[PDB]
Amino acid sequence: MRRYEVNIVLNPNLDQSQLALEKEIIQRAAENYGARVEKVEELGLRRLAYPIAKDPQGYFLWYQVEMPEDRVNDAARELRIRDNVRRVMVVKSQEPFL
Repeated sequence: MRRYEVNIVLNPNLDQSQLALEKEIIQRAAENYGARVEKVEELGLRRLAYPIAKDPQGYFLWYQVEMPEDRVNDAARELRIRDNVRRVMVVKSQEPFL
């Protein structure tokens, strides 16, 4: 098993209600690949390094998880193709939250 930090950028035009639903779905999708979600955090609106879908902004979500390294890529794929997800970045944890 390995601990990873999952950075998700969502459509900045969603409202509180829709964000909550995407946030839940994403968590259930992750758990579906054998991941245990240790922490979730909504970072909010940020200015992207570069526009995605003609949008220079994005709503950032963050997850800390532990899961089989073998299923990570598959999970990233399913996430990358969701309509409201603009960017997915998975990195090995360096200083995990307690």
